[PDB]
Amino acid sequence: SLEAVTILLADDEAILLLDFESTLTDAGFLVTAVSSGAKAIEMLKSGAAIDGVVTDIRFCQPPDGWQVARVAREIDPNMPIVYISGHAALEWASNGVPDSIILEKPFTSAQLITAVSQLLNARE
Amino acid sequence: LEAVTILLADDEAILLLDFESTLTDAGFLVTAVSSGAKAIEMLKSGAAIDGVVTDIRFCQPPDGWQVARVAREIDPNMPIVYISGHAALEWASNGVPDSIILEKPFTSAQLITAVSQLLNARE
Amino acid sequence: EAVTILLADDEAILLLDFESTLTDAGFLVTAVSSGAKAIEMLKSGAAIDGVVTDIRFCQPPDGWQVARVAREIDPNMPIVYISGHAALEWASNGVPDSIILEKPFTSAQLITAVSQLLNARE
Amino acid sequence: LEAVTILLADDEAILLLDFESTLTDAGFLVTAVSSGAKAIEMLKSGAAIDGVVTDIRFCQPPDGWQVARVAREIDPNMPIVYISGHAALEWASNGVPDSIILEKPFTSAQLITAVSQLLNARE
Amino acid sequence: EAVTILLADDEAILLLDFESTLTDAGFLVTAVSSGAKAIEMLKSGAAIDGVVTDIRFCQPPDGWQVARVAREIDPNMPIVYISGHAALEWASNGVPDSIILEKPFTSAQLITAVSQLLNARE
Amino acid sequence: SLEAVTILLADDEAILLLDFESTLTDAGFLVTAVSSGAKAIEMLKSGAAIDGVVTDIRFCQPPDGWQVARVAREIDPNMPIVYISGHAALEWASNGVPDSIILEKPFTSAQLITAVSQLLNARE
Repeated sequence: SLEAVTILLADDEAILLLDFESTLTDAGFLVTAVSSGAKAIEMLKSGAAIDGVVTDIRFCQPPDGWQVARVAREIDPNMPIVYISGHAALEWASNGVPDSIILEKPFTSAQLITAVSQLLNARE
Repeated sequence: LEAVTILLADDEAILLLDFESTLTDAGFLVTAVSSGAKAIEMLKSGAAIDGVVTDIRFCQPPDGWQVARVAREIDPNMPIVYISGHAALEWASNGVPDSIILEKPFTSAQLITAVSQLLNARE
Repeated sequence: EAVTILLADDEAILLLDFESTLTDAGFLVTAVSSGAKAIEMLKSGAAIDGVVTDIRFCQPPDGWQVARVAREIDPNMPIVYISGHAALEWASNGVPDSIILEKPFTSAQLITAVSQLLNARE
Repeated sequence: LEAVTILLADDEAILLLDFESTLTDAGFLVTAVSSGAKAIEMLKSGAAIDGVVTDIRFCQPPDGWQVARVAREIDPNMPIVYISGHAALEWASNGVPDSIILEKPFTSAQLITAVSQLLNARE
Repeated sequence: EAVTILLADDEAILLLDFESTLTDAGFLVTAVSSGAKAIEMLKSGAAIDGVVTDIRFCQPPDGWQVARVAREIDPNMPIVYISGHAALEWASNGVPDSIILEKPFTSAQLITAVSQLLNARE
Repeated sequence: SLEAVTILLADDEAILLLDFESTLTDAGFLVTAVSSGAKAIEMLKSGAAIDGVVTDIRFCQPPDGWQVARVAREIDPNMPIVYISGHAALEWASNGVPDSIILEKPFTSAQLITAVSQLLNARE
């Protein structure tokens, strides 16, 4: 929308999706929350106004978060991309898109918000 | 000093109020003004201003480009954040070095992060 | 687990203030009143994810030394210095990729500095 | 295109010659001019210019600040390197975003590195 | 020893040109004509300090894949892409902290890109 | 001087000092070449026009290169600092000054020149 910044948030588990979602809405973002990579890509391809993408690396089934980010960057080459991972962050070195941030658990609400805001601000 | 003061200049009162409250909740003192003319007057008065957040365009001249120049003449290291509903094309030829430009809409968190990062990088 | 910040400042009023700022933002904080206690904490094998330290304390060693100890343990340790007096000592004494905050600074500035340095580890 | 072309503007012929030869040895084509007026004329003519290296001050107006603005109006991503024998105080309020300012003296290697890094960072 | 750059480009005239540029600057160069040969080199355990690769080759795999293999072996591997066609594919395909050079570029640009990425390893 | 950029170069061994020296003079720099940290510090303290410092970490005797850089930064807080080391570069993480570059052997002439020029250019 014209009034708000929309973040596509893609996370599997109920506890975390709502945790990340409320963190982002408290900071002033609109959140489109989805529970798979496939659903995230569908949304990206739908023509919906998406200003940044916060995505898990692994979902229950492919496509993974690496692929979500590639689709986002095809639509918008400057798209803010934050990956959220449990364990292996070293895969980012070979799979992450340029100028993305990966956050590996544990991380704080402040870290998530700073990452998202910094990347949106860097758009120029 | 005892405080960190942000000069905030925007001709949309709703935006001015919203940004003022977000910045004050974040720990900043805010001098909120409605025109580039008043921002420049605040700067030229000699008030202690630690960062400037300005719209690029107002109803009347001077514009935000000029506000940032006066600020930088006073303090060459001044944190400068531009607010716009257009205009990064204009920023490319008119913006001062090391400034941030935020295109509307942006969240409270974005403004806070921009201001804070520039203040933290100072020297 | 959690993200823990070691915070070292010899003024109780400031220590409490910086501590509450950081806990509100989601960090656990180990708040200590000297550089010596900070170094003791760092060497104990306690899980520390970032260090926010004053430069000058009542007792030696100074915060410049706290940072060196921290970086010996973890070469990528986020380091934020707090200062009120000589911030230009940082140019000759600070560790690489560190941030120095000169008083006065806001809660937001502290949160941003800590958060951006943690995020940069990738 | 087939070449990478740098517009180089300086009113000191010895410097102009020296920078021209360093840049050409490094692989660039150089359009070397002696004033801001001629640099702007080159820009407004529609010649393919991939980077601008300009002195801040010439004998007559327009100055290097204005040369960089015209360049950035044409191409908002234009690599801009300023050459000065003073003036970073002036750069703080007059320079365009993402530009480099080199204070005299600087080596051939510095100019090459500045131009190359800005070209490499483009997009 | 030496600093070795793996260079992959399927045009012999360009490969020779980029190779001479890099050897004149002090690098050893392993010059290969395909992404497949580059990946074979990377997986062999040969000491490679940086990779400069075309995006499109005659045979598969492409340079985007060369970079991923390089980064699997070394997560901090300097990566420079060379392209003439779609450089905007980099936004969605490039690895983090890589540089893409779009033709035309000068010898200086190539040397600067490789050198600055090597230097950033610290 | 007004005409040239002066680099203080501090290196122990004859082969390398002359190698680094000629690399820097070919690139257009004036080089003040010294063979110890003590001599480098003396020069820095003499009031000589020094625009950047390229220094070894270890000399035959203390003061070391870490200390050379601290002295340089006391004189000029913006001084370009490039360290040159054989083996242990990880000591830079705890001992290097902010915004310095460390080059660990082997490195090329291009790398040295790029490091020096980039840091001089970043002075603003």
